[PDB]
Amino acid sequence: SHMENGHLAKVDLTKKIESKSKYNKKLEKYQRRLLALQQILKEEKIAVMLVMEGWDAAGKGGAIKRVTEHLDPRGFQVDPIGAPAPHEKRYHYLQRFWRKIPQYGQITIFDRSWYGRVLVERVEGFATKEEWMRAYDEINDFEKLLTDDHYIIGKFFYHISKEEQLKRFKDREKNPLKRWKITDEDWRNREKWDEYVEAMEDMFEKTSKPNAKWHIIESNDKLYARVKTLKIIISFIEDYFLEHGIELPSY
Amino acid sequence: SHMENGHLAKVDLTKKIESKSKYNKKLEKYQRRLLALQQILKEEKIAVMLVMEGWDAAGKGGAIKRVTEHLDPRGFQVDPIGAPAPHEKRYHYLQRFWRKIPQYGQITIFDRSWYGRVLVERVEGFATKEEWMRAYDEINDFEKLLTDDHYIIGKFFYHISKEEQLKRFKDREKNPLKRWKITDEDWRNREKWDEYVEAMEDMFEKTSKPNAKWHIIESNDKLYARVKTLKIIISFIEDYFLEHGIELPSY
Amino acid sequence: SHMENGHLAKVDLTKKIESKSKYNKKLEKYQRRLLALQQILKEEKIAVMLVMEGWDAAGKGGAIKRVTEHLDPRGFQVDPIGAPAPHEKRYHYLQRFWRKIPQYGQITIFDRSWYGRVLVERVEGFATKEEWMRAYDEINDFEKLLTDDHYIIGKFFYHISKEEQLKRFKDREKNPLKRWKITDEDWRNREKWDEYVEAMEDMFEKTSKPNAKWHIIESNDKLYARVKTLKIIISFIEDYFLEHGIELPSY
Amino acid sequence: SHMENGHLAKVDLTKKIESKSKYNKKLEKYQRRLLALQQILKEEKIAVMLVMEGWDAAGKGGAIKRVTEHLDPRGFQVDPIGAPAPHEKRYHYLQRFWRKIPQYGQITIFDRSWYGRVLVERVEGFATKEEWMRAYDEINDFEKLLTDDHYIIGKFFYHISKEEQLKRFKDREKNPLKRWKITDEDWRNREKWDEYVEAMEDMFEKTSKPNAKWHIIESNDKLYARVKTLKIIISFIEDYFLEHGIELPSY
Repeated sequence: SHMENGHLAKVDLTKKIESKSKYNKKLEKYQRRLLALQQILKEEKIAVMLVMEGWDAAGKGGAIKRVTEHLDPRGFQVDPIGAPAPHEKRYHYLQRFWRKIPQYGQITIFDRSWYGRVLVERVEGFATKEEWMRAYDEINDFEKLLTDDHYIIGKFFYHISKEEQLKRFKDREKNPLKRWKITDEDWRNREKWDEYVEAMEDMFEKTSKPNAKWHIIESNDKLYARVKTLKIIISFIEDYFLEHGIELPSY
Repeated sequence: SHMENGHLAKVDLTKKIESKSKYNKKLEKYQRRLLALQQILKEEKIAVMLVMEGWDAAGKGGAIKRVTEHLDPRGFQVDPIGAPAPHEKRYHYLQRFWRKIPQYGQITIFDRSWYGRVLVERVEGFATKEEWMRAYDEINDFEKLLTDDHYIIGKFFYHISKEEQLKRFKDREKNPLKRWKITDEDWRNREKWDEYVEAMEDMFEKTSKPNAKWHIIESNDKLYARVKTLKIIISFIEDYFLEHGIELPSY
Repeated sequence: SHMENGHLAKVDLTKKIESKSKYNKKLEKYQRRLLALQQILKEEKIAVMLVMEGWDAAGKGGAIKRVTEHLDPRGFQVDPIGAPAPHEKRYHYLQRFWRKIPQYGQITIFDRSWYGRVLVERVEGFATKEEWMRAYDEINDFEKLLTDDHYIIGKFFYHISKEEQLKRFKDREKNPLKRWKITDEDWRNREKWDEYVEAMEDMFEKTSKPNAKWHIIESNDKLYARVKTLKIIISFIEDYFLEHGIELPSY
Repeated sequence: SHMENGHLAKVDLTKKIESKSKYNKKLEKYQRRLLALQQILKEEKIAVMLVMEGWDAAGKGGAIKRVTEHLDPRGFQVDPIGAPAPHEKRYHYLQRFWRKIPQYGQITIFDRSWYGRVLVERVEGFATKEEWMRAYDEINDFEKLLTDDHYIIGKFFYHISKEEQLKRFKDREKNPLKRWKITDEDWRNREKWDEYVEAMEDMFEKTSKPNAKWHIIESNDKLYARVKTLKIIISFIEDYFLEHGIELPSY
């Protein structure tokens, strides 16, 4: 099929970090670096937008936590994106995202995003064929608007196996503290798994751009995922500084 | 030159309505019609955006007043657009407009607009060459986003002669009630008149689209201007209703 | 009764301005003065809040129009207050007013106000006995907060006879342009007229304060009403300037 | 002195939890309970406001983290309060807090608060004598407004010794990840320590009310502090449910 040579099928899900302590050392290393870059970001009038998509339970929440753990909370916002509330449905679909875009020197992090227009909204049919079919180009224009200006955009997709999802779904059910986090909605979405793959493959084809790359994170192991998120970010910020003459902190 | 066969040079500035009373009758006729359409707008989940550009003193303020005089104030907002305030300069240039776009069933009216990016911002150099050169396509995308959805957009440009501007500038100075309304800024802008023409011609070429037409209103006579504004609006709303199956009120 | 020696019963409804032209001269005189004070307001970090209450059709809308006709629209906002929308009902009742209070140097004008908590909300029972009974002191605290700071507050009540209301209700029905403006709600409220009087008398007793006076405007004649509104405003602004050392423009 | 029999001098700073594991068990116990109450909160149209004040480094940040760790992020906001930004200084001092108050069913958490008007603003003289002297009663009115409605308010003050502060200040300096978190401002404020005590004692006297109690948390040991925060919250929520007939989850 096309799903046999698709992006998600080609992903090596064996990736991992075996030692918990060598994880902690790498995290703290990358956390230090990211904080140093946050100071240069604040001064230099550059805004960062991070988009995080993926399967339910795939560890977007976990990754964001590690990205922001030791950042200054005054310099970042985390925006968790669900279904449009009734007040948002009265405006064009992008209006609610435009209100959340960071000011210069600031980071906004999207737990889900506008990409819902071509995922959940497509598969559940909340958006018509015409709406989701034109939306890829709308989303690209939106990204380019900001990147042609002084925004940096990074997009991450956390990929896990269907079997790993089930293991995590079961653990969220057994733990009382995590029992919110798993709902009938979560199970419904796993049932549509293969429709989602089709939709996610189209998204990687249509909306992976030089100014706004999709990064597919192998996420069966949370440790690898979290550390690779930090690594990719640090890298695309440094690349941006080097390109535009800004001076890096200890590189 | 190109300004000899430009849009603004071809405009017939002699247009007028001689009788004040035949003006009042036409206004009230079109005002009644527009109110009737406002009820259909509210119910039907359609949003209208009006953009008004033009020379200082050209009568945008006057036109808006006649458009909204007998409308329900709960169903429209008038947004007067000046230079970005310090808080707006911290975000991408379109963010402040996205916050002002109408909800469905509502009208927003822009006294100036995003088009400032390719007019004042160009001539005074607040926007670089790259910024204003790419902005025409950005503005077009923005308009099409909304028109591909459920927004109707109408753009009006109020054109007067340089001599008529001077007459109005002088009257605003003599009348104490109108003395705000004329500033050093106004005089500065008249000095750059021919740069503005060049910039306005480019705008009419680049951003006049089937879904979002520029309408050049002959405005040496305020009466004609005001009545032609109402006429054009009524028309493009009715056209939208006819196209999308909605039923008109007494047409 | 108490309504025989009430505030509204004592009001002389014969007040009028006989000559339309002597009205126009007085209006323009007071409009010039108010604009001059608006410049001193902007510079001096003082905010003005105007509250307008009254019967339906009593001319609040008309008065506001004359107050703002020749003011700079960048220095004032007019906020028309209806029943709380669903999104506002999720917060405490004053939260929606706190969002509308003017910044320093600016004027906000309330077409209705928080006073709805002790009028419509009382008579229609949208607010319990406890809620509206404690609300007078809450509203007083709110006013004093702002007046103890750098806000000036003026409150106006437009009083007309029951017979004058009916005449205006009939005219709004016959004129197509004014037919919005009269609804079943308007008729329902006239039926509760005497409950409203009781509620309005309590409000004048409980919430008329030195820092925030109620001004009962005789409004059977729109002309007198409009001109007396401007006169009272000009006066309480000038008084504020004199009290706090600010220098007036041509007094 | 008065500071010898003051609230903060009477506090027993020896309080602690010796075992890290018996801490983890208690935290998870109270975290489970709080989540269960969060579901009843959402359904029942009750809003919670938590205020957290205290010395720099006293563990407000730590406490909030434990309070919210296993809560649904869609049902709470954490608002970190610094000095007013230029845009906030254009409005009355409480306006920025009114924008942050939770909707019904939601929790807002203030890392600092309006109480800055009678602490930092007093000692550094950003607020005049008249301003901070009247502010205690203003703050009380504000709290009572919300408590007379359907808001629950809990206020926490995290108290540590001057010597413990120094130890933490030194640790924040040595750790690169925590080096933001300690600034010249932090050192300046420790120099004014005794002025702060005077100001905090006045605040506990003037603004500790039955509907809005101050809870002085012994915080030399972070573990005790965090667990006592959860305990107090769970308790004042349960008390509110019992008082108003709502049924508790497993009590």
